[PDB]
Amino acid sequence: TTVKIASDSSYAPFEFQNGQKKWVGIDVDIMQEVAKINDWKLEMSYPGFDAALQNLKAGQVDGIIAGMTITDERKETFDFSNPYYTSALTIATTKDSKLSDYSDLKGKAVGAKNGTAAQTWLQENQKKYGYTIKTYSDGVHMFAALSSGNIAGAMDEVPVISYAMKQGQDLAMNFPSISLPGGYGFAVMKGKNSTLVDGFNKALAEMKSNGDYDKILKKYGITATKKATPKKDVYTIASDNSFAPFEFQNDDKQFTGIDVDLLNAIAKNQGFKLKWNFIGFQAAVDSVQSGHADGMMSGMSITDARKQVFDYGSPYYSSNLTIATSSTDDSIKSWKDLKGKTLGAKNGTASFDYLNAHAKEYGYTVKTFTDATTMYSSLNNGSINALMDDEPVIKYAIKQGQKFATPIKPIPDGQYGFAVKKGSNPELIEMFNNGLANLRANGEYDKIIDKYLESD
Repeated sequence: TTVKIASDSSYAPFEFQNGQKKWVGIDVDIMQEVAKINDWKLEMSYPGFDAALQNLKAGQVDGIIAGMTITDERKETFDFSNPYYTSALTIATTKDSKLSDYSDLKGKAVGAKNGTAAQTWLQENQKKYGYTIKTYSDGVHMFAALSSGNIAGAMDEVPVISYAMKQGQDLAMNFPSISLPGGYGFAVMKGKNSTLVDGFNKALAEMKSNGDYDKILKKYGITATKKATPKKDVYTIASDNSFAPFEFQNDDKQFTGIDVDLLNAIAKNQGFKLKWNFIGFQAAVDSVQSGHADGMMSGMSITDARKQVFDYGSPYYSSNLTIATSSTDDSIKSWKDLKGKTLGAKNGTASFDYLNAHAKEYGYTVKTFTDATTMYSSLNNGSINALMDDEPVIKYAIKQGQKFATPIKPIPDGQYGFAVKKGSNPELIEMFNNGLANLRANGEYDKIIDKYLESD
């Protein structure tokens, strides 16, 4: 009635021998607590990963925990637990390196261990960035090459590097990381030993819930962050082709905006990779709905009707309607100051509808515009006294230099949200909510917003 689990023979920080020749690590500690939480007698063995798979298949072993990536190919043969760890790739450098971006590697030599994801990734992105790829047989040889200056960076797993820095090696992680899809899991033979998987999953949740998980990671130099687990290599994001300031093209004709900058920033923080398609709001809707785009970021209002077919992340922008006046007009300082004035609004908008519904109230006149430019030209030349529009459009127009002012407190009009097709791509909603939370705390969020809407 022993639970026999096999693992790799040397893989720090997941399983390895310390100064006592004692077996220790993240996998080791996690498996041992799971056993205790389940009142299991644990019998670990360390033959090595390939041998572990062979022993599992022969039934000589009950299960495996050895930094095993969960993959659909492997689900043909194994059953996995939930991911217990989500690793990532990045570039390690000596502490005194000034390189911080993958562009910096142009002309440089980069190392990776032979036969690894790090190797593959380097190849897939070599044409882009223009580096040389040196490959190595093990980490010892790779890092000796980093230390001696013969490569300028070395690509490996964040956990492996984080641990080496904890030990006291001359190493740094200045680059972004790339999450590895799938995550690591505990595995049993397919259709067998289900109660082990369920016992692993239930225990794992407790350890996440009671802080014992984070303490184990802290032990090996890893500061547990909220990170979703990617399932694909890259996710496609559709969006509108021109809705400044959220998605639009600047004069170099490259796309930019709050939506672009924020979502890219969210993904960088989570280690996901995104591909944008600025096809148009309705085109984005249909593409997500038809299963040809993974999600959309396109200044989209969150509504109950859309909730019938989309899933939304946490709200990321409070969409407001506000009045624009001439920045030299001292006569409009409140709604009550609008009596005798004519105000412009675009046809068929909420601005339009709101102005109409209060026009009799406050004694102003509403001029309908069909072209946004002719509206703003009319405020500029004084043919109208004021306009109403979405708050961020007016602020961006002001930051771009239009001589406008907003004297009156705005009108709330819903919230923008990131969307996926309902029930699709749940890890993408996760990565949006996690990343958004983090960028709100360090201030990247406000920094992106002020980039487009803060003036003087």
